[PDB]
Amino acid sequence: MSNLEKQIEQAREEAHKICDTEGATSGQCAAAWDALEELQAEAAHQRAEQQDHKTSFQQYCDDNPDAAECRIYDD
Amino acid sequence: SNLEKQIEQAREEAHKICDTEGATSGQCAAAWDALEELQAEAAHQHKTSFQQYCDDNPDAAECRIYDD
Amino acid sequence: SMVRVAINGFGRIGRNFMRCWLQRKANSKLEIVGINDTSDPRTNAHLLKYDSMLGIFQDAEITADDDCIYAGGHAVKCVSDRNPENLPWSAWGIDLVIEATGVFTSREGASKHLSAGAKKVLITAPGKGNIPTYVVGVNHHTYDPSEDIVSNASCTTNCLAPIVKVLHEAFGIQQGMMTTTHSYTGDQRLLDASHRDLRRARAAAMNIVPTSTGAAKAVGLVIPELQGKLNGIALRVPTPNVSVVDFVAQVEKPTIAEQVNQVIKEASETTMKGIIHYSELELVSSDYRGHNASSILDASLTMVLGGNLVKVVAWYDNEWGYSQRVLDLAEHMAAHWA
Amino acid sequence: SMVRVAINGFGRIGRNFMRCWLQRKANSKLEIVGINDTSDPRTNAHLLKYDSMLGIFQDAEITADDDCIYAGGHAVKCVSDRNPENLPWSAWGIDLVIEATGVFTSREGASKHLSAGAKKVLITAPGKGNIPTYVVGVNHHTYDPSEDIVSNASCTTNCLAPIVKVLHEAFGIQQGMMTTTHSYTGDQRLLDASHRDLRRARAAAMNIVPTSTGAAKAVGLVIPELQGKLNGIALRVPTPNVSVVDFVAQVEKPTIAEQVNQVIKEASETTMKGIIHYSELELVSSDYRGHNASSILDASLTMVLGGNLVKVVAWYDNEWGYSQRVLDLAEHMAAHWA
Amino acid sequence: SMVRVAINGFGRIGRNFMRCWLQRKANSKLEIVGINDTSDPRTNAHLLKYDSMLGIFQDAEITADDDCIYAGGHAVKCVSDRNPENLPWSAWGIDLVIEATGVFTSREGASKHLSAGAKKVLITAPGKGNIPTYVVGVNHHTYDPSEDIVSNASCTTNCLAPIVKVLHEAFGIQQGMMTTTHSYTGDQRLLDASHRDLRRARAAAMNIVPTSTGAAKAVGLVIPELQGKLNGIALRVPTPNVSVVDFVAQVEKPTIAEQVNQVIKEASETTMKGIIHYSELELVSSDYRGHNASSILDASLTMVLGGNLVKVVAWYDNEWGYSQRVLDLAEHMAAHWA
Amino acid sequence: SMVRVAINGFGRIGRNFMRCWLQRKANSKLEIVGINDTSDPRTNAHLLKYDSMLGIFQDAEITADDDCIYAGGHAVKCVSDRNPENLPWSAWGIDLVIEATGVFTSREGASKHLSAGAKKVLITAPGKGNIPTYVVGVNHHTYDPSEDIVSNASCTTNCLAPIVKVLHEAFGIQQGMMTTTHSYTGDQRLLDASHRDLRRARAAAMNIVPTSTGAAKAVGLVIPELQGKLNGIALRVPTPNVSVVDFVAQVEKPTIAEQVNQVIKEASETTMKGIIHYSELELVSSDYRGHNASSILDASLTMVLGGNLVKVVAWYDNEWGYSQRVLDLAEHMAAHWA
Ligand SMILES: NC(=O)c1ccc[n+]([C@@H]2O[C@H](COP(=O)([O-])OP(=O)(O)OC[C@H]3O[C@@H](n4cnc5c(N)ncnc54)[C@H](O)[C@@H]3O)[C@@H](O)[C@H]2O)c1
Ligand SMILES: NC(=O)c1ccc[n+]([C@@H]2O[C@H](COP(=O)([O-])OP(=O)(O)OC[C@H]3O[C@@H](n4cnc5c(N)ncnc54)[C@H](O)[C@@H]3O)[C@@H](O)[C@H]2O)c1
Ligand SMILES: NC(=O)c1ccc[n+]([C@@H]2O[C@H](COP(=O)([O-])OP(=O)(O)OC[C@H]3O[C@@H](n4cnc5c(N)ncnc54)[C@H](O)[C@@H]3O)[C@@H](O)[C@H]2O)c1
Ligand SMILES: NC(=O)c1ccc[n+]([C@@H]2O[C@H](COP(=O)([O-])OP(=O)(O)OC[C@H]3O[C@@H](n4cnc5c(N)ncnc54)[C@H](O)[C@@H]3O)[C@@H](O)[C@H]2O)c1
Repeated sequence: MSNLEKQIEQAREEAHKICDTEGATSGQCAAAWDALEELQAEAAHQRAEQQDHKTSFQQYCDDNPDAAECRIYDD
Repeated sequence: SNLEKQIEQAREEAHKICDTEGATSGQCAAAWDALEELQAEAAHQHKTSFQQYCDDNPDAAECRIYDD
Repeated sequence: SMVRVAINGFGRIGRNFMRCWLQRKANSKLEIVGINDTSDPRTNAHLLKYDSMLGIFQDAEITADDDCIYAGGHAVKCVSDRNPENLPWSAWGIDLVIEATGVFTSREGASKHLSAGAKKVLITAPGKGNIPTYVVGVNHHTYDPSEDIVSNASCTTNCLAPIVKVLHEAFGIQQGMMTTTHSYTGDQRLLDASHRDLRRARAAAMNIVPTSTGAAKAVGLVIPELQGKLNGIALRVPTPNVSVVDFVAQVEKPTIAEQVNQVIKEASETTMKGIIHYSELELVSSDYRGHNASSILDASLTMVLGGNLVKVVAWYDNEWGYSQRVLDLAEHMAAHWA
Repeated sequence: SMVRVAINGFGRIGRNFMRCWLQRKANSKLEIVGINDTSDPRTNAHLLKYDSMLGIFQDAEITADDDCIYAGGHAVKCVSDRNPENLPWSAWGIDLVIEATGVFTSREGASKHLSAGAKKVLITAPGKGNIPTYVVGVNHHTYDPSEDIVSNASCTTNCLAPIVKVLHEAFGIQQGMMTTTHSYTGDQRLLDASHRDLRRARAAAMNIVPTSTGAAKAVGLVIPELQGKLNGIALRVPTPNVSVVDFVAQVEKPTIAEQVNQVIKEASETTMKGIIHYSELELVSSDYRGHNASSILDASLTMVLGGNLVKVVAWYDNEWGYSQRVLDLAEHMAAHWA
Repeated sequence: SMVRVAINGFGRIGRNFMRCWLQRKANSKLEIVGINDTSDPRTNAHLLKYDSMLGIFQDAEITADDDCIYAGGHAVKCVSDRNPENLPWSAWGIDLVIEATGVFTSREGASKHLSAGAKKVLITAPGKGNIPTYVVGVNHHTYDPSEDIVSNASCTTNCLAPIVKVLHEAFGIQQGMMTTTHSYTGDQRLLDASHRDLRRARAAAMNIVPTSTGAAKAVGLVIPELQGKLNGIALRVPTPNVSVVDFVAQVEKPTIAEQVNQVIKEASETTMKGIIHYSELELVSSDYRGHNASSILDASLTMVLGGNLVKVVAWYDNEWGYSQRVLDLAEHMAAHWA
Repeated sequence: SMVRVAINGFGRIGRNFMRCWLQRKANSKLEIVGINDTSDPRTNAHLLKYDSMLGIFQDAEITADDDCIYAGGHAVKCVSDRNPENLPWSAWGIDLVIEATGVFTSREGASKHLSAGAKKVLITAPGKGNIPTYVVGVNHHTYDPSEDIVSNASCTTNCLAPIVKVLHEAFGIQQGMMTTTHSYTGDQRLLDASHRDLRRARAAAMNIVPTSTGAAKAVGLVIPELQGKLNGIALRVPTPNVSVVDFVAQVEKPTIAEQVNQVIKEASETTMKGIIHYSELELVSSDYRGHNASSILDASLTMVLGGNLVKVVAWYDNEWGYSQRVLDLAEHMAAHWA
């Protein structure tokens, strides 16, 4: 998460810059808040999956159920 | 010999009629009844070429039976 | 009038379903008006027309533009959004979503279509969690118009459950074991490659591949008395479509093979017509492409040991027969739409 | 001295058997000195060296001329007569004939080798009629030197009988049903073509093909207490080698899957060592190419219902593992020749 | 006033021909009245109906007894004699024999049908020796009604020769090389087994198998100006039907791919209509199953280097398209019956 | 000294490459210390050991825990990051990355390993843009040690370019067309499914699938004399590994087939030893599994028309032979590290 936390910091800084310039209730502000919130949510997803001793591969499969590596068709 | 000539014909007629008119049709019933009436004489009185071929050539592709 | 249907996931089942409807469109209360899928309309139209398994669609012309697929003039609007929440089911007026992505099989996942504005969702797969599951011919008459999320179960469940219902009502099934020798499906890798399931990781067209399956246990959802009394496994083999289920049951009333076959033959001419088909011919898998039944009993293979140990074998076209049943369930929901 | 062996029929089993012997040539009581086959020595030497399933033979150089195949200087004289009565078995001092044509499986047929001068015949297939049948690890120590025509059963019987013996001694088998999902074999046509068996008539690499089989009934020959209590079928699928047997049995002593697996595991370490291999790995058919065990229990797939209904699943290399048992049985006969 | 026809060899081509004629029967000068084959009629009728490649025959019922197969109430007399001199052609009133066994392609062998009472023989293969060879659309109007044994050439020659004729007349072919990437045929082995061709001996569904072919030299027989100027090879691959020819030629009049394609498209709409189909679609082999053309030019693949080195690629259904040509040639012979 | 190597993308090429190095470990200046891939170490150890195409790895024991794969007790650290910018190349001391994901073949993508800490990147594919491209045995001695990103071209270019080089030096290639009949690969679909390329969308084990290819044009990158003089296409066919190039060239010096073969044979014995193998044996694709050479000329198929139109046919194991050349190039880079 050390890399992801750097993405949260850059995404927080840009969110505050956009929201204070383009307006607290604007489209760019709502979108930039989205980027920060989505990252924060996956920082908590990845954190709760690490305490499950879940590999990064299994975190990938939870985020990408449609991927060729993750499809389980119960024939 | 001459009566199985008839039976052969009656069988062809039953196949042609039942395939064009349907197994449940009266025509198909009449055709088969004509056949059974003629085979009743066979009571008053074999290996196919393919079978004999597999007897002679059990290694041929047409004849192999491997018990898997 | 008619129910507005959208397909989510235009894959093998999605496209088989679409072709099933086009063949039965004359007598139908469903209108397919929308598709969501990972691909663009032109790719979707090409794959709908040119099918390695079904052959070239010839009933109607198929074309496409930036926005729609057209099948014989009648238009189908297309969109590409992975997240069902954003789907324009509102704007499109979607009543029923055919959920065939393979990924939104839980109530949480499937209900996202309802947030986007559809009334009901039909999952072409077993539900995760307590979603009502139906098998047409077995329990589809217990469908309540008040259910907004439904499962049509798996293809193997659709083959096995009608046969089990016949044998259970005729002889009394005490326990039951299943093996489906199954065509490979799109969840297996083409060559040895990363997969969460080490068996599905392996080259599908090179290998016999066992997989665990819930399909036999799920018969107990549509036949409640047999809950916990059935189990089985799957063997994926290198054929691209058509499968066969092998079922061995311990039964209560002693019987013989001739009597088992007669019981299934009579049921297929009466209570299970169109669902079970009875065959005494010595056919192979290719001959069952496009068969509309959920199950084709191969009567030649039936055997009984000791009066009470029964083996039956049944074919099913896992893409096309199942999709016919999806359409059957959708028409039933439409005929009883509340 | 050495027991001198001729192979009649240099096909998949005849050539697998030959390569099995070449690899165990150092410790062996057998000396392969002759081959009879419908083809010439140069063709058969090419096929012996270049095998689509086993790869290129690496151990010894393989050469041929008009009369002999040479496998590392070791010379194997060759002849090509479809009538075994005409074979030079007396002149070549043949003790043991490996009957691998698939054609002379009755006493009358196999005895033509005895008329030609051989002392004993080992049929690589079930016998027709009353021919003593052996599965190594099950009943091969019952072999009597005075039996001059014997059968090594089929590949499916060799996989199933060891498991059946273990399960019967531990739990008491009352009845049992089998399905083998089997690689296609050379008795099936490549494309739809003439055949006396309407299912073997069909294109083998495009189809799941059911066939009847005596392989489960044959287990009652090597385990006589189970005679009449076993039956089953075969399903040929588009793989060229390696098969898998699915066995469902009613047992007398109540049990669970963990106990069934533990019993077969213990046997694999003791009374069935080298015959049964117990695996808890999630493998697929290609991984069992060249495996020497007659049966590889896929422990992950074991299931039990209600204590008494038991399903086990076992892999086998129907070409190579079986030929290893043919080699084993012939070595046993050499050690008990009189 | 219809020509009475017997089929010798009811194999892939024999039965594809039969099903071609059954569909075109309403407009035909031919009545198929007889079949000779290794198989009995009940085997032959089963395989005529149930075809892994063509699917189940739908247009009419097909049954058999000991003596005939019946297709929609039309009886076809059957016999099983492997020596054509013994065949009842005089008794059955046979005019034309379709020689599709693959073993009577010499004049001497084909002529055995004449002494049994047939009037003419059409060999569904290249002839061995001095047999007039025809490709419909290339040279079939040079047919002489006084010829009693003719060859329809091979499937590859029927695909290549129409394109070669169009290219030659447009640009002047000086030399040309060919490779047909070709579905496997019944002449190959399912698993490694003896064969006069050491490559065709090898497992056909597991290998790319190079074989030689006279099919490019055979183009010189039907375009005499190009005799000696064409050669090539085959690569047999693991598909059961549909093939593709790749032709690289040195031409005399410099051009570009767009003009090569235009020339062939114009001919496919005029002088080669029904023979050559011009395709700009991005399809695969499955999509050309059942196509009636001898050659389907895949126009996206055409390329030209330095003006004079031209590559073209054409599909053909080697069973069905070729059988359509056999029937065309037979109808032509029937229209010029002297 | 030893060059520390990490593999990015543990797929077909990455795992073949790993097994190539493990067998050459005693005579190598490379040390494989790291792997990045989608899956975890346990999954990747399983797939490295159990390979449907290569069989079970025999040489060294393979195990894994949560952090590492162990091969012969040698530990290989594993990570799973889709973004190469984040990989621990500096911490792990990586000198060379094998770029085998198929996703980072442009300078923008591959340079992410450089900013992550690696010193050089070797792309196991054509490099996009101005990335220097090498074929070992053709131009790898033009490698400049100051290059930070290099490409090993494609498998087909590695087959074609050595033969092109030998033919060009002896006879003078003016122009040439290529068709590769090629095993399917992971970029195709198991069953008809969405794909940017509408032909690779189609079920790979069912179809012959034409695709355009850069491989013949790319020969001009490593033989600049011939830039713009070569073109060609691919046909993907239902085999999982091993391919064959069919090359038709216009040459300046007239020649005959025996002389073409002698020239290639002579090069295979001298300057091209281990790159080109010359075969007069009648083999099929399965026989070339695991062959170390980039190109195996099939001499029986060589033909020449009119003296100046030459056809040669060459086999290649597209997974293993290619990975041997990746290893070869990495070894060359390590021998000239700067
Ligand atoms: N194929 C069968 O035999 C069969 C039979 C019965 C049931 N099923 C079930 O039906 C479901 C689909 O199976 P299939 O064989 O059609 O698989 P498939 O992979 O061919 O089809 C899945 C389709 O959905 C698309 N998709 C994936 N994620 C998506 C998303 N987030 N949004 C929109 N589209 C998305 C894919 O691109 C693909 O087009 C599976 O649950 C399967 O178990 C399959
Ligand atoms: N393939 C398997 O998995 C397998 C396993 C166990 C047992 N078997 C049994 O072993 C026997 C051989 O099967 P296979 O797969 O090796 O078949 P195959 O067709 O590959 O081999 C048979 C060989 O015998 C030759 N042959 C046929 N008739 C002959 C004659 N009259 N004289 C001399 N040679 C003759 C054939 O040319 C061929 O070389 C069969 O009975 C089969 O049921 C096969
Ligand atoms: N399959 C193709 O793509 C194709 C295309 C064009 C031409 N051909 C040619 O057609 C001919 C038949 O090929 P096919 O693919 O139909 O092969 P096939 O093996 O499917 O058919 C041959 C039929 O003839 C029978 N037969 C063999 N010997 C016989 C005899 N002595 N008497 C009577 N019947 C006998 C066989 O049992 C079989 O039914 C060959 O000459 C072949 O080269 C084949
Ligand atoms: N297979 C061949 O015959 C062959 C021959 C020569 C070159 N190539 C080339 O080699 C490359 C790999 O081909 P392949 O057949 O091994 O494909 P593959 O799909 O088998 O291998 C790709 C591997 O990389 C992993 N991967 C994907 N994205 C990743 C990411 N962002 N980070 C880390 N790992 C990732 C995958 O999960 C997979 O394990 C391709 O460029 C291909 O063009 C292939």
